[PDB]
Amino acid sequence: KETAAAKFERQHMDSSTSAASSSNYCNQMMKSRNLTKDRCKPVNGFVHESLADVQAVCSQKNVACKNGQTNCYQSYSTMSITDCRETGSSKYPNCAYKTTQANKHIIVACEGNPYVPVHFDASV
Ligand SMILES: [Cl-]
Ligand SMILES: [Cl-]
Ligand SMILES: [Cl-]
Repeated sequence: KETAAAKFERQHMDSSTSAASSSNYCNQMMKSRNLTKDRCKPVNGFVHESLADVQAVCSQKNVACKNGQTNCYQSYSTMSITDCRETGSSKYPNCAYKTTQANKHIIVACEGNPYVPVHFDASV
């Protein structure tokens, strides 16, 4: 099985680009990361920062998670992100996504040792 940390990296990290340049970014990335394999994952965001910067959020502002747990952290600064969301049209296996690029703070749940991001909570 994939570890939680590895899964977070595969689904959410894209340090290779500074921002999504095309409206087709999500369609390509969702496919490349194998997120459209058995179904179309409906929502998924990509962070365009280095892995080290994202991991460093686990030592930033501690906040409650939407679930009430307290292992969530919000980034002190805004980061480049791309939100991918399935369009009302979209039908597996013809996955189609809307790409929305933005700069905002991210909120992640961290766990383990080393203590790293394992889940996204939100972005703001
Ligand atoms: Cl790992
Ligand atoms: Cl994979
Ligand atoms: Cl997400």
